[PDB]
Amino acid sequence: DRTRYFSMWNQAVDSYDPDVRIIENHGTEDELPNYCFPLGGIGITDTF
Amino acid sequence: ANTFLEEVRKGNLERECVEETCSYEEAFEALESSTATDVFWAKYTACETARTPRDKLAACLEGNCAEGLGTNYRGHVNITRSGIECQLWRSRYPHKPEINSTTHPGADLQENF
Ligand SMILES: [Ca+2]
Ligand SMILES: [Ca+2]
Ligand SMILES: [Ca+2]
Ligand SMILES: [Ca+2]
Ligand SMILES: [Ca+2]
Ligand SMILES: [Ca+2]
Repeated sequence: DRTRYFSMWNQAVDSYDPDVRIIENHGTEDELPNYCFPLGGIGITDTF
Repeated sequence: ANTFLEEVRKGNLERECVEETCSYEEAFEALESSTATDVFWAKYTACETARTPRDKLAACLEGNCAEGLGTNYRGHVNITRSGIECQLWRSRYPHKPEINSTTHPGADLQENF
């Protein structure tokens, strides 16, 4: 076998990433808005 | 008023109700000293013609000059145009003023200024 690594004669094959030679593009699921809020919880505030 | 995110920063009476058309609320908020608040209001009102430019409003805050008909003047001159002594506005000597301190308390009626 050649996948496995033996750390005595540096026996370790060199292979690329199969997802970088060929870019299977599909977009990205973003149906929901990903919001970011204030740190306190309310921003603007008045007086009453 | 503008620069919406101003209400989260600390503020400047001069960076809200001077260099900008402001709410008396932000004015009220920044002033609280309601006596001087009325003073600043009186200013704004009289300075209605001194809204622009900025240094004009600064001078209208100084108050040494009378604006228009003289509603804003706050100096120390208490003499008539011809050197006659000015009668006390509140006092009835020698005339009982229908228009006096009670009717116009917001003008800061001094001794005889
Ligand atoms: Ca503003
Ligand atoms: Ca404002
Ligand atoms: Ca600004
Ligand atoms: Ca405010
Ligand atoms: Ca403010
Ligand atoms: Ca300024």
